[PDB]
Amino acid sequence: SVTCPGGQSTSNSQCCVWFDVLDDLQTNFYQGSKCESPVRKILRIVFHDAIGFSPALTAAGQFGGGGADGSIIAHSNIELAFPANGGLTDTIEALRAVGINHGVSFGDLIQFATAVGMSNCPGSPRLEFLTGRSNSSQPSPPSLIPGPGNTVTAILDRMGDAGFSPDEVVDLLAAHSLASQEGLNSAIFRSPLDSTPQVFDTQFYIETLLKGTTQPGPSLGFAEELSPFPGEFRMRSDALLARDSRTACRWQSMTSSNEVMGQRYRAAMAKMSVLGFDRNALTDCSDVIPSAVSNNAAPVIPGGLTVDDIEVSCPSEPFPEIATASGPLPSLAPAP
Ligand code: HEM
Ligand SMILES: *[C@@H]1O[C@H](CO)[C@@H](O[C@@H]2O[C@H](CO)[C@@H](O)[C@H](O)[C@H]2NC(C)=O)[C@H](O)[C@H]1NC(C)=O
Ligand SMILES: *[C@H]1O[C@H](CO)[C@@H](O)[C@H](O)[C@@H]1O
Ligand SMILES: [Ca+2]
Ligand SMILES: [Ca+2]
Repeated sequence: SVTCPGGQSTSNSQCCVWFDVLDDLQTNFYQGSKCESPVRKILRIVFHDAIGFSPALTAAGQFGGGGADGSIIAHSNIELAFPANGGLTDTIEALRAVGINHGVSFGDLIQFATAVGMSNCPGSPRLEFLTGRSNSSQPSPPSLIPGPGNTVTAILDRMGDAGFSPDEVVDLLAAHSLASQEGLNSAIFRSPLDSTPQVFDTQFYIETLLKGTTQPGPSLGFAEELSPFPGEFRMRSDALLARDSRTACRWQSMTSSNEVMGQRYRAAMAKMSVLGFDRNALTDCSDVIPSAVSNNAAPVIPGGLTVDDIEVSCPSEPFPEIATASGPLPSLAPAP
């Protein structure tokens, strides 16, 4: 309906500012619309911004956090001291400058950059993008971000408080399809969590279910578990969630369908994106977000492993027919 200055057509004039943010992010933050470390850092940031939201604290007479309020940027001094917020400052500062330059709220910007960054990763769904979150925030309370050494009970309890069911926890973890670690084991920097850290696919769910056989680094880092092949890192929380009776069937159901995984992730991310906000008070600028290039690769069990190497953990459902590959085991290069 509306036409922005750049002859960009859109639903609402509140979207027009986001085209400039798109161009800037794609050129600079994303270094030419790539799916590399900046997107992965932004996914940590979107989660860690949003999850600073705790109805249980509010019920206990305390500030529980404002959710997707950009507090991780506005109050980065406080929040980047939290255990789970390491390795983010450089990204946060990039975001800070974009937000100030274009005059958009920090919480909107994080959500936007997430949608934009996902759009650079093959196979991603089109994440919703809503604009209008206040730029005002208070610091997140501490201790609201699930950590990789937490038990499943702890993770589900925390995520549940924030508002997510166990299924949605699993669904949100599709982001570990585009993932590495840098801070858990310094010896294998950017060791990916799945064999395709630049493709938004089901490989993460498949590979976390493989028998842990491999120590990818010379020693173990924090919350590290054996992985199924060289170069791949496995964090304890993912290992446990793949196998826990409360999450294992959803986890297994992710494995064979990129398209169901993407829908579920999109939905969960939409929910996370408005923790602390009324989505009905925001403006839908989802049309600013382009579609990602499609991923034509099929789910696979890598490296000559078979379903026998999958620790099938959903006791009521057969493991999906997933193609195998030739051996030998791969060695994952560091995520770019
Ligand atoms: C459910 C609990 C979760 C836990 C315990 C967890 C834990 C972690 C840890 C410890 C890392 C490694 C960070 C580093 O050392 O560099 C990681 C990476 C990552 N996480 Fe999660 N995470 C969880 C959920 C999520 C969610 C919901 C998202 C976003 C929707 C997310 C997105 C990412 C991404 C994209 C990376 C890769 C970062 C990189 O490659 O630099 N995680 N996560
Ligand atoms: C969002 O609020 C933050 C403050 O929490 C504003 O950030 C400050 O912006 C001033 C003016 O540009 C900079 O000098 C400070 O460095 C910024 N502080 C921090 C902590 O980032 C930001 O300008 C506000 N954004 C909008 C659109 O109003
Ligand atoms: C196998 O090879 C990859 C590099 O090609 C490494 O990243 C991995 O740690 C293992 O050496
Ligand atoms: Ca926040
Ligand atoms: Ca992947």
